[PDB]
Amino acid sequence: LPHGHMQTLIFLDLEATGLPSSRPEVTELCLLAVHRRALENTSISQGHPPPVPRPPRVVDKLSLCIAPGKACSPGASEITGLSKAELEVQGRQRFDDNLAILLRAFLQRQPQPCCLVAHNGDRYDFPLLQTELARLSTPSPLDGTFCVDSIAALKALEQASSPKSYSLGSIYTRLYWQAPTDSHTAEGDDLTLLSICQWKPQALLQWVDEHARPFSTVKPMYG
Amino acid sequence: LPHGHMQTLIFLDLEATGLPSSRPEVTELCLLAVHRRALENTSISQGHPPPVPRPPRVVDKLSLCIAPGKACSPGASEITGLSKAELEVQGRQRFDDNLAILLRAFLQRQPQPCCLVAHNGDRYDFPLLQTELARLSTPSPLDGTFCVDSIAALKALEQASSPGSRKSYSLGSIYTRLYWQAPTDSHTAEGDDLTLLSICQWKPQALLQWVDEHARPFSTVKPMYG
DNA sequence: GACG
DNA sequence: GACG
Ligand SMILES: [Ca+2]
Ligand SMILES: [Ca+2]
Ligand SMILES: [Ca+2]
Ligand SMILES: [Ca+2]
Repeated sequence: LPHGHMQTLIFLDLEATGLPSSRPEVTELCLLAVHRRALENTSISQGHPPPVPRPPRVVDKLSLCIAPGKACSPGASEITGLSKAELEVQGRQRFDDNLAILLRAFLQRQPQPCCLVAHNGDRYDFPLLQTELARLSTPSPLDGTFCVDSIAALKALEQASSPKSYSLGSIYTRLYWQAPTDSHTAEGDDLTLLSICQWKPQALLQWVDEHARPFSTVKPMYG
Repeated sequence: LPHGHMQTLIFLDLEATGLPSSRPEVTELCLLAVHRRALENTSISQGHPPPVPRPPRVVDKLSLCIAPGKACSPGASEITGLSKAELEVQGRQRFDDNLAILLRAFLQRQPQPCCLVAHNGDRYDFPLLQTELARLSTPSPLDGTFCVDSIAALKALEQASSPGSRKSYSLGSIYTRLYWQAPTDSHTAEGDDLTLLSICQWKPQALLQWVDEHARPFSTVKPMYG
């Protein structure tokens, strides 16, 4: 274990103005902080297919809408139900120093070490979040936090279970034979991610501990 | 209007170790911050009964579990699904200065003025939160914030809708009267905060009007205990 | 009452 | 791939 046992997993999901090729900006951020004990206490899914796991009783949640500096791409606005104009009309603030202070205080309430988990996080959420934080004078709140990509995790878990798309929805439906709800809301998709990570909680925690890496090593999506 | 038009309503719900006579401590806190426009964006249904309204798309959320400094009362533990032992196994921190810093930073993201809305808040959540903040070595982040009790609000809205002494204004009683459905996730902070949001979305314009007329400073809320 |  |  490169960094010991992770005591908190923080499921991260972002909405944004678009895809990496577009130099996107964040428009919504959700964190679900779950203690490793809560994950390892998830009851063993029985049946075929198993029911969607119940979220743990104890889950710290932070869900925020964020005004971007540029317009949302048409597809992004359609699927997320957000737009720059409506966010501004409702007085949503930019990704700013106060937000970094907020994140710091929320992270500080979680037992360490702590590991972010995001779906395709290594190619999307982590680099994007690194870019957003790099714009601020405030030192990054994530410099002591770890991260892993849940696509890699589920590939490993599924591989061990049965020696295929790994999109969030494809996995959820494969595991549970249900359709994800509130797709492309940061909280809806974060909850779906939590559910897939609860499919085999012990195995997931084991993989996370083995593959956690410092968020400080994530390269910004763009400069 | 005593304090202008409220730009954000923050629906507040707490779970705690017990009821007032027990000098309770907070074990869970949820804030749902909704811009006044967002409440107004609620689609108007003309069904009878109307369907439970969708929450607005834009709603900032903060939901936190908090370890108390004494055991939960057995009744509170059963009702809430929380216990000091389980909060502690899961590494929850106390209601401390960092929590106030977190609350302060969250409140700053909301367009001002903000008005807290809690069900029986005048007799429970507001005095309890005032008590918890008063223990800290950091300034309360609520001295520039306003508050109202949704029991008074719904009594007023229901009376105006059908010109009340013979009914309950408990959270679930109102919800069922308006929507003919049972509330879900009762006695979780977020679950009941969402139920409260739904009852406040029943008649959004009338609710906002009443809130503007009755908002009072949180700084004037007397602590539950000292 | 109504809040846990 | 898969992320909005
Ligand atoms: Ca995502
Ligand atoms: Ca998403
Ligand atoms: Ca309550
Ligand atoms: Ca409650």
